[PDB]
Amino acid sequence: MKKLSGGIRTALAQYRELAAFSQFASDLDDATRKQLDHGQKVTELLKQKQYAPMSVAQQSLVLF
Amino acid sequence: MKKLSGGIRTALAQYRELAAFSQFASDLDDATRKQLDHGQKVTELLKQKQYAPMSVAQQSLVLF
Amino acid sequence: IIYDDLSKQAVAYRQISLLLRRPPGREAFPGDVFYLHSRLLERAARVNAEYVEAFTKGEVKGKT
Amino acid sequence: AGAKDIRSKIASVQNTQKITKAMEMVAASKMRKSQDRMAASRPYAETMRKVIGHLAHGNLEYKHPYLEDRDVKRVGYLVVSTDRGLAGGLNINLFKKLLAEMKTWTDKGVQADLAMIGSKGVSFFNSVGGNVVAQVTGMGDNPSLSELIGPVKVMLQAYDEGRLDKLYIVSNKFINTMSQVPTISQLLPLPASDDDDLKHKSWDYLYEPDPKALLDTLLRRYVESQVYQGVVENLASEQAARMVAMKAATDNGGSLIKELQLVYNKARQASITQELTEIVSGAA
Amino acid sequence: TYHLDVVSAEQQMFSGLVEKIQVTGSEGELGIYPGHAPLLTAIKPGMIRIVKQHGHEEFIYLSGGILEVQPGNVTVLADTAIRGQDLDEARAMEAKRKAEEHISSSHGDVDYAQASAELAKAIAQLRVIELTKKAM
Amino acid sequence: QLDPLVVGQEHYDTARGVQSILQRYQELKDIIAILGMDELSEEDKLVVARARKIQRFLSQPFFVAEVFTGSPGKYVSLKDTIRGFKGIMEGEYDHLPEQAFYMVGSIEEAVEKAKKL
Amino acid sequence: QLDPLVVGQEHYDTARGVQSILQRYQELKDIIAILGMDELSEEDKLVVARARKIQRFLSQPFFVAEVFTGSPGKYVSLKDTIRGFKGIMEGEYDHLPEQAFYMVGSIEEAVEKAKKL
Repeated sequence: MKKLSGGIRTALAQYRELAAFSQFASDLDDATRKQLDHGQKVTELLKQKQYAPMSVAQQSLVLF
Repeated sequence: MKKLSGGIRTALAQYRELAAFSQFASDLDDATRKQLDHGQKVTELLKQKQYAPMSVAQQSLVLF
Repeated sequence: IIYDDLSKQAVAYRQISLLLRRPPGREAFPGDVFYLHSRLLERAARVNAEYVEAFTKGEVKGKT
Repeated sequence: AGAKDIRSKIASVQNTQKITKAMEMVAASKMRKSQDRMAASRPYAETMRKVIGHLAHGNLEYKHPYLEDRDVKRVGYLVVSTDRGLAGGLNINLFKKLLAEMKTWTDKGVQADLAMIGSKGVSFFNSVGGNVVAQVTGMGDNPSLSELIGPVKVMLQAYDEGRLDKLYIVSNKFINTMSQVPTISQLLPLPASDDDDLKHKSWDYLYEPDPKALLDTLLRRYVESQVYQGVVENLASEQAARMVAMKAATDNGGSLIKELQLVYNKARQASITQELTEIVSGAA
Repeated sequence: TYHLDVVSAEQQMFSGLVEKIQVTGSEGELGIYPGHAPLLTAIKPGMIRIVKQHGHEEFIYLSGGILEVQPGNVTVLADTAIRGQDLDEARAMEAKRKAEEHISSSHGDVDYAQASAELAKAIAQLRVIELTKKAM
Repeated sequence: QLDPLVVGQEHYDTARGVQSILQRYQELKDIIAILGMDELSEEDKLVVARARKIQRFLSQPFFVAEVFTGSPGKYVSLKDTIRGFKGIMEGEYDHLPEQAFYMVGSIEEAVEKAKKL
Repeated sequence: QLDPLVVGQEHYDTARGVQSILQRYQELKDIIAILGMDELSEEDKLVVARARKIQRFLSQPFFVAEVFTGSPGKYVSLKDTIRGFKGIMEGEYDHLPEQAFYMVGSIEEAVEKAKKL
């Protein structure tokens, strides 16, 4: 987990302000479009049902 | 008066909802400019001098 | 160990303190509300093998 | 006042700072694009002017109306204005300059006439009461030459019909990212080329069908192209002005948080003190 | 080969060297080989045939324009839309009409509109200057 | 209790759909103010129309409010509520005017009111 | 004592107009602070300039304050001040720099001070 989760936190911290910029800016640079859609994929990935805990294997695989 | 005041309530309601734009009035579409300019006028209509009471007929006439 | 709400332990302590006439402090919480949570959460600790051995009188040696 | 109202106001001012900080970036990117679209526009006019020069006042010349300084009995202006506020002083400086020159002209008893690009100027000159004869609005950030044909068609028709004697375009000039200047400049009759095409001596064109019919269309297309270039430069200046306006607004919001927070701390301390003193000095 | 430029009032539409071209000039179909004498003519709307060096043909559709084949450089000053008199007079009447009816359309900037609306709503009833004692 | 396991996927989906239409309409309000409605997309105008119809349809005439307005009260089952809001969201009533939903009650009374308008 | 009956309609109306203008200027002070003055509508830029002229014209030199400013004091009759404020509001002095109004007794002295800047 230490190896596969290095960037996640700061990546999301930046993506959540870039998504706040995004509302007023259409016609976004493709460079930032990539980052926005990736942050969105990961944010959609981390949500979880209320009683479905994951073993370290499953979490590490999904984060891989 | 019960009949006539129903429209005053809604005129002032929509005016209070649009008031934020009164400072950017030039940008607005004319479809809302009419609502804002009707609100300002019904607001200017409710002003009244001291010791000058209106009988119910005069109030109803002016609100009509 | 999970304390379902330390926020309500503080309120219960504020009550049981004011009812004893003890002088209050900020937000009417007793003077030592910090000491209340401090001396509780400072028990959550990892404890080395020598302490475990000495407390249990040599009955356990390898464990922390 | 009270801690809660001041904290709500602080939250709203931070939100305002976010909005302006975003508008600045949007305006900067649009400024780059709108001056690329400006750089792209030069070659057409740059070559059309050479052709017109050679035909008009080279070794040979023709006597088209648009080239001779007839008597000025009334003047027309083509006015470029933004379609979006928050540009700073861009539009009002330009309109004040125009009003001063139109004052000068009307003093001599010569009338003035106006055609408006963009809606800001339309509203302004409706309020002041200037005579507006044709207008196009709502071009926004996608100016296209097929839309400018209308008003310049009107002004040209009124020029060669004898009802104008001089025609100007007033617009902003994008000089540096930090500075832009309003300019009134003449485009009928045609201003004087710095260069000489005496070196074109050696050759002349093969006109099909004849040069007189071609010079007319060349001059019309050149006027339209200059009006288009003016529109695009005014658009780039609009973006560069909105950018600095939003930068200053972000800095002013930032310098206002630092006052609202002092007021907030003062109210927080006063409320703590009053509550705790009421309790203690009430007991016993 | 010679250097051809096809430029609109807005954007450049082509460039490079060319072997020859075929244009439908105003007085009739026409073909410009290298070294052609200086010629100036209007051209009717339609396709312009290019054969780029190494024979690579391509067609560009030109709504019209003025062709100027100078001694070494032929440049086509194409335009963006069909031009005539029946049309430009329609546009001029429409502009006379819009100004006269006092009709004004909205811009298309759906971004500036949202930004401006959020900025106007956030700044309303803020009363900050009455609250911090800024003298002003 | 608003989660699928207790109310069922039908109720949960209808509720989240209503909230989505109203949230989007809130966004569209300021664009409609500034630029005007005729600039909206051809789908967005449909969102505006359906959001306003949903908004009108949430009002209801109460039996105990008859003394304020004289109009008779209505009792609306849950089945009728879900059926109505789902039908509105899926365009089955795009042909009725907005006011046909105001203080209406059940959805059938909306068509009976629109016939009168 | 500020009633139409007690002080006459002209005095009362001038006072209320001054209040209205200054309050309208207060309401703009925050938008001026954030967005700068160039965003104000042309109608609301006139209000601001007249508000500031009025702010300065309420200043006056006092005979007991010569010790501080050196300038001689002034005594302004009521008839002479309601006229100056009617003028400033109606616009008949709307071509004069603000500092023409700082520490002057009567409007005459302001139009006279403007000659010296």
